[PDB]
Amino acid sequence: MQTVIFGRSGCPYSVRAKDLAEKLSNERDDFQYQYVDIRAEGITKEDLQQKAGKPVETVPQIFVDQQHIGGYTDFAAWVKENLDA
Ligand SMILES: *SC[C@H](NC(=O)CC[C@H](N)C(=O)O)C(=O)NCC(=O)O
Repeated sequence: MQTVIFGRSGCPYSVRAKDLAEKLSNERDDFQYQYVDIRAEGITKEDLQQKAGKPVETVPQIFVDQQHIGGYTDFAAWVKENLDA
């Protein structure tokens, strides 16, 4: 698998998502994640929701295998229905 982190909240609560992906990339030994800056690549909150395929307005966004998940709790959920059950 491969995870991507798009942009930043800064809010500790949401940041749990990034921490989670990273920690998971210690717990599991296949899937790398990568973090990506909207400030480097130049992507809007609009773009994000466009590409994501829905009006996501919470941040961060994390994609897994090029698929938009959503925020922290989405990412927990996705790792559930895919891996943890
Ligand atoms: S301030 C951080 C907020 N995002 C998240 O925490 C990620 C998803 C969480 N499930 C949450 O939203 O509950 C955020 O982006 N807030 C924007 C704002 O409306 O405050």
